[PDB]
Amino acid sequence: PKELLRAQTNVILLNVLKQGDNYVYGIIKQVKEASNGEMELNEATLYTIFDRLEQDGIISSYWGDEGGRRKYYRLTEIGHEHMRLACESLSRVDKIIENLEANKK
Ligand SMILES: *CC(=O)Nc1ccc2sc3ccccc3c(=O)c2c1
Repeated sequence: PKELLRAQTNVILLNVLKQGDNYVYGIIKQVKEASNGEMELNEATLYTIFDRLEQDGIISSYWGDEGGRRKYYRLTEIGHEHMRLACESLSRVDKIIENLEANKK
């Protein structure tokens, strides 16, 4: 349903941040270019997501230099562990699926 895909939006949003702090206009078109023009994100959509992650302490926000105000987001410490738990969660279920295709023939 929808909470597999929202579980996938965070894991890639958690990775344009893993590789340098960034703002949204940049994050937005950094995932559009990463998506060959297929994953177009909204400003309002991204913000609600980052607010939740920021409340849960998965990312934090700070300001830039000048000029004009500009909110930047960075991967926090416990956001680093989550990103690799979702990674170690692939390591199991990806061999579990093949072992199930093996326990037949
Ligand atoms: C590090 C790593 O392997 N991370 C990773 C790769 C691919 C996926 S696919 C996916 C799809 C839908 C929801 C979640 C989801 C993942 O957590 C990962 C994680």
